Amino acid sequence: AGVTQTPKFRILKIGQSMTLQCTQDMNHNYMYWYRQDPGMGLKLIYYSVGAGITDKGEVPNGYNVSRSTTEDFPLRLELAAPSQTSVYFCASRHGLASYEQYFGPGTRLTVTEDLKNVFPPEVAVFEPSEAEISATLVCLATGFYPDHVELSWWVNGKEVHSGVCTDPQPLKEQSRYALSSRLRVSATFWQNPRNHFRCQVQFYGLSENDEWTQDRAKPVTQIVSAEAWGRAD
Amino acid sequence: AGVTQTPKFRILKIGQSMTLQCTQDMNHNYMYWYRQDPGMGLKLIYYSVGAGITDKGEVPNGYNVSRSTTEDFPLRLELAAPSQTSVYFCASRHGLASYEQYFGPGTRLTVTEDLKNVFPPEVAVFEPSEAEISATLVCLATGFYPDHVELSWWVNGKEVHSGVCTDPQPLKEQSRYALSSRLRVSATFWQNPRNHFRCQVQFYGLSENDEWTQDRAKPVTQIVSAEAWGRAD
Amino acid sequence: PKVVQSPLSLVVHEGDTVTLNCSYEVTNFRSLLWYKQEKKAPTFLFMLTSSGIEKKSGRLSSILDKKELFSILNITATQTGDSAVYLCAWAGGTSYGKLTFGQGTILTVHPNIQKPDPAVYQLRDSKSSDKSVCLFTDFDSQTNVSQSKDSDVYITDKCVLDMRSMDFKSNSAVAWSNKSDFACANAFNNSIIPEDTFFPS
Amino acid sequence: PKVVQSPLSLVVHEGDTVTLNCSYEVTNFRSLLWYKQEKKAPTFLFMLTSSGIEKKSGRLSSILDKKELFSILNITATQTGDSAVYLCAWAGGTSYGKLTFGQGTILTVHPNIQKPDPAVYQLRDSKSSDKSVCLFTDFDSQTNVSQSKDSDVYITDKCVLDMRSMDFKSNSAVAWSNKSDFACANAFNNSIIPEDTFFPS
Ligand SMILES: *[C@@H]1O[C@H](CO)[C@@H](O)[C@H](O)[C@H]1NC(C)=O
Ligand SMILES: *[C@@H]1O[C@H](CO)[C@@H](O)[C@H](O)[C@H]1NC(C)=O
Ligand SMILES: *[C@@H]1O[C@H](CO)[C@@H](O)[C@H](O)[C@H]1NC(C)=O
Ligand SMILES: *[C@@H]1O[C@H](CO)[C@@H](O)[C@H](O)[C@H]1NC(C)=O
Ligand SMILES: [Cl-]
Ligand SMILES: [Cl-]
Ligand SMILES: [Cl-]
Ligand SMILES: [Cl-]
Ligand SMILES: [Cl-]
Ligand SMILES: [Cl-]
Repeated sequence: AGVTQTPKFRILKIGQSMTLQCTQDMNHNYMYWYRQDPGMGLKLIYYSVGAGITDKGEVPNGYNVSRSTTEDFPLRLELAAPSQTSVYFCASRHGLASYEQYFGPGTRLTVTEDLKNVFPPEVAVFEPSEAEISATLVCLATGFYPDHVELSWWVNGKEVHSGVCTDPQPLKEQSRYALSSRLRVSATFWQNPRNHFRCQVQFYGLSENDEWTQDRAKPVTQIVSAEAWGRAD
Repeated sequence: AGVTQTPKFRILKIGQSMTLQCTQDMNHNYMYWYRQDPGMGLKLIYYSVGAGITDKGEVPNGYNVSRSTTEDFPLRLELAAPSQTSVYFCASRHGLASYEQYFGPGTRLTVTEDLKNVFPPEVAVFEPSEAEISATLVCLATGFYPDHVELSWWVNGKEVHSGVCTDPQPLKEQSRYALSSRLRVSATFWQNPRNHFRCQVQFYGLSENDEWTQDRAKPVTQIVSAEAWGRAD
Repeated sequence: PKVVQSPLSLVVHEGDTVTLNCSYEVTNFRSLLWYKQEKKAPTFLFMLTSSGIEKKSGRLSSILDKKELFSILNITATQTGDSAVYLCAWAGGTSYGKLTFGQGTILTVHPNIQKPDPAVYQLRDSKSSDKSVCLFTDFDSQTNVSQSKDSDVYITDKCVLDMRSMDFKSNSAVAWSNKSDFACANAFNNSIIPEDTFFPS
Repeated sequence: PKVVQSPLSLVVHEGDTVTLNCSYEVTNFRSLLWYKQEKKAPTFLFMLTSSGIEKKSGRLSSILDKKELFSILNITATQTGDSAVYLCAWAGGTSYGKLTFGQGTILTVHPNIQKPDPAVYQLRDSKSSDKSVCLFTDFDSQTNVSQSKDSDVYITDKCVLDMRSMDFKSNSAVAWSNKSDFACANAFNNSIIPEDTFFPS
């Protein structure tokens, strides 16, 4: 019930416009917007110490802010630029004699010229193994751009964080990306044919009228998964 | 005038024999032999607490030791093996109520089956630059196997450690290796045509009757260098 | 140069402790705010405002003294999930309020495996052209992992999983291609694995 | 498991301090021997035998207390040439004498550059086919460096040089190929350099 921003993931062509909204019902005076990326660190863009009044941070240009109400402090990108590909964080400082600053879940957006570079991931489940000493099976998402994906495992219809490990960073095939995950279960658990495994990745993508990708299809926002069953062997 | 071993670098085919000699005039009772390599760390092979008496360390096999005199404590590889490619260190513990253990310069040896994999390095000096703001020139040794090389810079006939930086580890082209070095001097220093620069690498290699390499030549122990002169521009 | 943190990068085995030093400008100034960020929005840890101080919350302690620039930031029993970047932030005038974030301290803590049985296996897809994947697992967390050899093949880096039930915490990495000439042994020769490994044949 | 050292890997900016913790077995036992090894035979630093102890030599201090397993190993004003692996060794019975070496503490200390003017230049050979080499220099020591993109090209890692005269300590890395289609800008896009860089054209 703290700071909540939107959307989580975004893609777009250059010279294009976007609005990021941030909401807090926490009843806080001060709201911030931060920009992050691997090499440039975490830096402030815009900030507001109250409703109706804003002011500039370290990187005020490329961005614009209008705050009508205390609860919401959004920001807008008038013209998209490759420099603006990044992870933004809405913050809330309240505050009364308080410097504590709370952040929203964060948002990730990317800017690409052609927009035909966008591809949905290809999911596969690989079922091991010979030499099961005690069973760890892996899932591969391959050839996806942009980098926005949510990967996870569903066993018998339920998501499990139990034995799951996923790569913190995706591999580069040269755009484009490949991610790998894995889970490890008891030897007898995998050997039960009644047990079902699904490796699912949610790919965020275009919404409407891009149009699509080179040689048709579309890279819309979708879910692609892979299926495996218990092997009696 | 401390622990001194020999040779520094060695190469050979498998199933072959080699002797490493270690000498100390420091008048020390205890002499050791250690084996090192990136992943296995530093471990003891053989040790002698006096002349005539030896004993086994962690990895006694593959090796043999005979100590006739207090000063020298050598070791022998009867049959070469790829497992024995490594950096060995002769140590001296003296000692009387003293655990201090001093080491020789270290020796590096490699074992390869075909032995035709041995290649001399190709040296080049690259002379920069446009945009000299203040001049840093680099030397490239390329396509050399085995990995035993000594690189250094000679300015006007004298070796200089002044502005020199060399790569701690060589690059892999797939055997085989490539190493890069560089030095940086004052802008006016390079622009003097009377100043001479030589990037020299000493390559340790075969001695006699290998014979040579595939398609002739030979990879004997030699010195290959590269030459540059001051540019008036 | 308002804030500088040390060490820049820290890597410890599980447990023990870590002391993170933070240096700030003395004119003017306000509370130091400790945050821990891992692959997501920063999480508020400590607020040092005006305090003496001897202060602790949970397994951590924020105690700061003057000592014009310092913070203790101790830790106890470092756990595998504590790997993250730590930021002491900043506060000061004029034009309140604001935060100045340092480069952050990247902290990595390896898990303890007791009886390693490292090995490399081979696995196949469900319905496919019989494309396959090789898996390196059970080794010790210190062992490095090499990137793609010819770059036309794909290899991940060290990643650790866990099971609350069996208490087992196991590392792993995967390497794969579509090629039929692809073989695990032949594949990972790039970096030498301990002889404790396994090559079924 | 006779000896274990922490931290496993440590990276600090120039100066400050480092405290290296060494743990050993208590039955039986003898002197702890501190050595510093960099790309060559280990160099003897400290002998802790039987001592109390409060002990220091030069810029380092070996002080140890019991505290069944500990050693302080402080440091002052870390310098660029102090990058190396540190081993506390071991001594004990039976069957004297012997040393048990731990995994060692890998220590890296970055130099301080004040006014960076990072940039990428292009240079040519003396007598050749006009093969060329690209050079990335003057940047800050924290910036990473990516390995070979297609592996058919060659890129080194961060390396720092110095001049006693001009006091200048400068980092650098090189990237090269024989191809005429090879271009510095096009070459190093693998990792993003700060905009402070230079692309002469
Ligand atoms: C944002 O844009 C509006 C007009 O689109 C402009 O009046 C305002 O000054 C801009 N914000 C800032 C902080 O300048
Ligand atoms: C070394 O070899 C000799 C014979 O070649 C053998 O008698 C001796 O026992 C060997 N050394 C050890 C430590 O066994
Ligand atoms: C932190 O660093 C400062 C100097 O940078 C030093 O004086 C201080 O003692 C350090 N703090 C600790 C706890 O080591
Ligand atoms: C070293 O580690 C031990 C436990 O592993 C701990 O009790 C001791 O306090 C540590 N020493 C220092 C100086 O932190
Ligand atoms: Cl089995
Ligand atoms: Cl994920
Ligand atoms: Cl779960
Ligand atoms: Cl210039
Ligand atoms: Cl060298
Ligand atoms: Cl010199």
